[PDB]
Order: sequence, then structure tokens, then C-alpha cells
Amino acid sequence: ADLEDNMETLNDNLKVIEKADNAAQVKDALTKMAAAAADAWSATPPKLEDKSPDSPEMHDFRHGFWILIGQIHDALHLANECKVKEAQAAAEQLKTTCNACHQKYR
Amino acid sequence: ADLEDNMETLNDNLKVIEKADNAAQVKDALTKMAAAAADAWSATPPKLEDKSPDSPEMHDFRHGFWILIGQIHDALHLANECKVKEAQAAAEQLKTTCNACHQKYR
Amino acid sequence: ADLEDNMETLNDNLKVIEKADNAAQVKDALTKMAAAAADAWSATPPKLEDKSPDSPEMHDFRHGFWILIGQIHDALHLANECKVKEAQAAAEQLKTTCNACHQKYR
Amino acid sequence: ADLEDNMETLNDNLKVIEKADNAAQVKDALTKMAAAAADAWSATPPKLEDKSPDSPEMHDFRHGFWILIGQIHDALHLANECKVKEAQAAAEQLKTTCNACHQKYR
Ligand code: HEM
Ligand code: HEM
Ligand code: HEM
Ligand code: HEM
Ligand SMILES: *C1=CC(=O)N(CCN2C(=O)C=C(*)C2=O)C1=O
Ligand SMILES: *C1=CC(=O)N(CCN2C(=O)C=C(*)C2=O)C1=O
Ligand SMILES: [Cu+2]
Ligand SMILES: [Cu+2]
Ligand SMILES: [Cu+2]
Ligand SMILES: [Cu+2]
Ligand SMILES: [Cu+2]
Ligand SMILES: [Cu+2]
Ligand SMILES: [Cu+2]
Ligand SMILES: [Cu+2]
Ligand SMILES: [Zn+2]
Ligand SMILES: [Zn+2]
Ligand SMILES: [Zn+2]
Ligand SMILES: [Zn+2]
Ligand SMILES: [Zn+2]
Repeated sequence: ADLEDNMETLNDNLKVIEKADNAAQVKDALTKMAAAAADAWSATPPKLEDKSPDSPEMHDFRHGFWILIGQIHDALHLANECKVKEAQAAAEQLKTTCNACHQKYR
Repeated sequence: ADLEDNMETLNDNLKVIEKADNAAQVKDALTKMAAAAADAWSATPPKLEDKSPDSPEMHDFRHGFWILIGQIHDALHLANECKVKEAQAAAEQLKTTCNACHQKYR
Repeated sequence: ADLEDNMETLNDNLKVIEKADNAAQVKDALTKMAAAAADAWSATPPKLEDKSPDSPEMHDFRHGFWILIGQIHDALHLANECKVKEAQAAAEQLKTTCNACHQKYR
Repeated sequence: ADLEDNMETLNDNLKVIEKADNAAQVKDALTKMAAAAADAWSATPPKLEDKSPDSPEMHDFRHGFWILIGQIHDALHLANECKVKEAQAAAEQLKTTCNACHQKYR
């Protein structure tokens, strides 16, 4: 999907996680966020529409997505361990990464 | 791109790295390998054409890709620090991941 | 060194990074922070004086340190690439991990 | 503990894992390996007895330990998830990191 699409999936599922009861729900939202962050990898954000896929800026843009994926990766391990609250907190702590990218590139 | 496609890109660029001279070329192959692993995320491998995108087998399939992406992520940092040999050895060490997935799922 | 000791080193060096000018200084503080987090691993926090080194509470306690070590690991790659600001900021985003552990275990 | 000590703990527990019948056992060996790897962080290997802690060689030495720790971290999530065989295989694939460091620095 497109960039703004993937972002919505990220945002919608964050909320699903905030409010979830049980591990199953959390696993699911995380799985969708994971796919969304992976698909987002290829994108070019408007603010650097011109630049080439080699700018220190594209390389730094894409870096924030490795961080995100690493973190979704780990949050999900917690969910598989039935550590519902610990996973929910890992999800809350992702926002730091979301915000970090947004302040630079959005 | 398709899954066999992405696998070719992975395998072609591993050779490019094996034989490369200087930092710049290594960076490039890894970058291409990164994109390929990210796209490969959403894929369903023939051996699991039946199971839904939730079976412990799909979750495990995709797990192997987080491992690889993390490892490509790190080799590329090495390439940026002008440590070329270190980066090729990280590249060679990846294979341990390639092989691991292949003998479960290929 | 002791737990509170290591925490001081973590906190002191965070500030050193906040205010640093150039790559070299950032590398140093992170290096010191790395060693402090690694040494912190074996520690038992007062609040879990009650639990053996196998409680889902010690394992979770130690988990927070893997997160931090990974994050120090990555900040430092940034510093080696001379990306001073990018590093300083990775450093800022760490606090999310500090805070997360403190809220649970301090 | 000392460096050769930590290496024994790593090697002994690798075996314990290769042998191990049930998940509880695997968790234990990995936990011991993680502690060992963390404590090994601060060590200076004979081959680099002279060099200051700031040589690209000490930096690279310690780097191999972050890799190791990252992989022990992950293998343990597999164990908590009751996936015994997958954890065993993550453990075997660690050897790649052991060997990599030994060929350079042992
Ligand atoms: C992390 C979990 C995360 C969230 C959540 C998130 C949300 C988000 C929203 C809701 C938008 C759009 C606002 C709107 O459409 O009105 C948005 C947009 C962008 N994001 Fe984002 N985002 C998260 C993560 C990240 C990360 C990690 C990056 C970079 C590494 C990133 C980047 C962007 C960009 C660029 C946009 C705007 C694109 C556009 O509008 O054309 N996001 N995000
Ligand atoms: C790691 C860098 C990596 C490489 C290299 C690689 C190569 C590769 C090749 C050459 C094929 C060829 C198929 C053919 O000739 O018919 C192939 C196919 C598959 N792969 Fe792969 N692969 C690497 C990594 C990984 C990882 C990390 C996974 C699992 C997450 C994985 C899986 C698969 C699967 C399944 C196939 C079968 C697809 C098919 O033949 O239709 N690979 N790969
Ligand atoms: C992250 C880099 C980080 C910082 C910074 C930090 C700071 C810190 C302070 C300032 C104290 C109080 C000491 C004093 O007043 O003299 C403190 C104490 C504890 N910490 Fe911490 N800490 C950081 C990281 C982490 C992480 C990642 C964890 C757990 C996984 C953690 C835990 C604790 C605990 C527990 C204490 C109190 C225990 C005690 O012996 O009093 N910290 N930290
Ligand atoms: C990975 C899990 C791993 C294992 C296993 C391992 C084992 C090991 C043994 C058995 C020895 C020999 C001990 C002796 O000299 O009596 C040994 C020695 C060294 N190792 Fe090791 N080691 C593993 C991992 C790693 C890693 C990741 C590094 C470096 C980053 C590393 C280093 C060393 C070094 C140096 C030695 C020699 C020290 C000495 O002989 O005094 N090991 N290891
Ligand atoms: C790899 C080694 C190197 O020196 N360079 C250029 C120098 N440089 C840094 O050391 C940090 C940013 C930078 O440009 C490399 O690219
Ligand atoms: C997954 C979460 C949960 O609690 N259970 C039951 C017990 N169990 C584990 O927690 C890990 C392996 C195991 O059987 C789950 O299966
Ligand atoms: Cu898309
Ligand atoms: Cu769309
Ligand atoms: Cu759209
Ligand atoms: Cu749309
Ligand atoms: Cu020791
Ligand atoms: Cu001893
Ligand atoms: Cu001894
Ligand atoms: Cu001894
Ligand atoms: Zn974890
Ligand atoms: Zn690294
Ligand atoms: Zn990085
Ligand atoms: Zn022994
Ligand atoms: Zn994992």
C-alpha cells in the first residue's frame, strides 16, 4: 500500500493495542503494523520527493523504519509470551520512534 | 516484487559484496538486499500455501525475515564506517539465516 | 560496579551527550554507558530482593537492559558515522527505556 | 568472572541446549550465557593486551559481543514461547558469531 495508508494502519493498530483485553488481539495488531512498516520501506516522503534514493536523507529516512520494525518484532515476542501489559507498554514506547521520524521528515 | 525475485536480489547482491572493492559498492548491495527483504515480508511460501496468515508457521516464517533485516541493518552501518572487510564478513554471516529459513520452508 | 553506580554513569553520560560538540565526545559517553549497562546486568534491584534469579520479574528486569544495550549499540554506530545530531537524539530517545524500567522496578 | 571463564560458560551451556528435552532447560542455559556475555564485555583479549580501549580493534572486539547478546536475547524469547526446537536452532546459529570472533581475536 501507499505511505499515508501504511501510517493509518500503524495509527489504527496502536489504538487497538492500547485498548485490547487479551493477547490474541495484541498479536494481531502488531502483525499488521509489522507488514505496514515493511511495506513503508520503499516509499519516498513528500519532503524529499526530489532527492535520490541515496541522499544521506533517504538513508536516514529508511533507518527509522528499521528501528520501528525491530521494536514491533520485540513487542510481538512479548505478546506470544502472554505478557499482555508488557506488550502494550512496548507499543506505547514506539511512539518515541514515530514522533522522531515525523519531526524530521513529515 | 515476487518472492523468487526477491531471493535472486538477495543472492545476486551477496556475491556483489563478496567480490566488492570499496565501501560504496557494499553499501549499494546491502541497500538492495534491505529493500528485497522488506518486500519479501508479505509473501507466502509454496510449502505453506494452505495455512492462513496466522498459523505458528506463518508467524515463524516471517520471523526469519526480521532476523535478516536486523542483520542487513547492521552490516550497512559497518559499510558506512569505511570498514569494508567487516561488512563483508557480516554479509557472509547472514547466510546462516538464509540457510536456516530454507531448510524449514523451501 | 554496583547498580546505583551504574545508573549514575548512565545519567552523567546522557548529559555529556546532550551538550557535546563533536563525534569523539559522543562516542566516549556511549562507550561508558555501554559498559555500565553490561555491568548492570547481573544486579538485583531492591524491589525484588524477594524473588530468585528466575522470577518472571527478574527475567523482565533483565529484559529492559537488552533493550538499552541494543539502543546504545545503535547510537554508537551513528556516532562512528559522524552523525552527531542523529546520535544525540538516539540518545534522547533512550530515556523511554530508562523510564520504562524505573516505573516498574525502582 | 574472567574471560576464559565466561567462554567456558558459553560453551558448556551451548551443549546443555543442544541436548535439552524441555523448554525450561533451554531458558536456563541461555540465561547463563547472557550473563556470561554481558560480563565478558569489559574484557581485554590477550592478542590486544597493549592497545588502549579506544583502538578500532577494541571497538570491533566489543562489537561481536553486542551481536552475541542480541542473538541470546532473541533465542530466549523463542524458549519462553515454548518453541524448544526453534530455540535450539537459534543457539546453533550463534556459532557463526563465536567463530567469527575467534578467527579474528583468539
Ligand atoms: C509509529 C508507530 C508511527 C505512527 C503511529 C505514525 C503515524 C502517522 C500518521 C497518523 C500520519 C498521518 C497524519 C495524517 O494523515 O493526517 C503519519 C504520517 C507520516 N509518517 Fe508516520 N507514524 C509512525 C511512524 C513513522 C516513522 C517511523 C516514520 C519514519 C521513519 C514515519 C514517517 C511519516 C511520514 C513521512 C508521514 C507523512 C507522509 C505524508 O503525509 O505524505 N512515520 N504517520
Ligand atoms: C539470505 C540472504 C537469502 C538468500 C541468499 C536466499 C536465496 C534463495 C534462492 C537462490 C532461492 C532460489 C529458488 C529456486 O532456485 O528455485 C530462494 C528461495 C526461497 N527462499 Fe531464500 N534466501 C535468503 C533468505 C531467506 C530467508 C531469511 C527466508 C525465510 C524467511 C527464505 C525463504 C525462502 C523460501 C521459502 C524459498 C522458496 C521459494 C521458491 O523456490 O518458490 N530465504 N532463496
Ligand atoms: C537510561 C540510560 C537510564 C538512566 C539515565 C537511569 C538513571 C537512574 C537514576 C538517576 C537512578 C537513581 C540513582 C540516584 O538517585 O543516585 C536510577 C536507579 C534505578 N534504575 Fe535506572 N536508569 C536508566 C536505565 C535503567 C534501566 C534500563 C533499568 C531496568 C531495566 C533501570 C532500573 C533502575 C532501578 C531498578 C533503579 C533503583 C534501584 C536501586 O538500587 O535503588 N534503569 N536509574
Ligand atoms: C559463542 C557462543 C562462543 C563460544 C561457545 C565461545 C567459546 C570459547 C572457548 C571454549 C574458548 C577457549 C577458552 C580457553 O582459552 O581456555 C574461547 C576463547 C575465546 N573466545 Fe570465545 N566463545 C564464544 C564467543 C566469543 C565471542 C563473540 C568473542 C569475541 C567477541 C570471543 C572471544 C574469545 C577470545 C578472545 C578467546 C581466547 C581467550 C583466551 O584464550 O584467553 N568468544 N571461546
Ligand atoms: C568511511 C570512513 C571515512 O572516513 N569516511 C568519511 C569520513 N567520515 C567520517 O569519518 C564520519 C562521516 C564521514 O564522512 C567514511 O565514509
Ligand atoms: C502462551 C501464553 C500462555 O500463557 N500459554 C500457556 C503456557 N505456556 C507458555 O506460557 C509458554 C509455553 C506454554 O505452554 C501459552 O501457550
Ligand atoms: Cu505498499
Ligand atoms: Cu491506498
Ligand atoms: Cu491512499
Ligand atoms: Cu488509502
Ligand atoms: Cu567477570
Ligand atoms: Cu576464574
Ligand atoms: Cu579463571
Ligand atoms: Cu576459571
Ligand atoms: Zn525482547
Ligand atoms: Zn553493530
Ligand atoms: Zn542503526
Ligand atoms: Zn566446563
Ligand atoms: Zn525474534
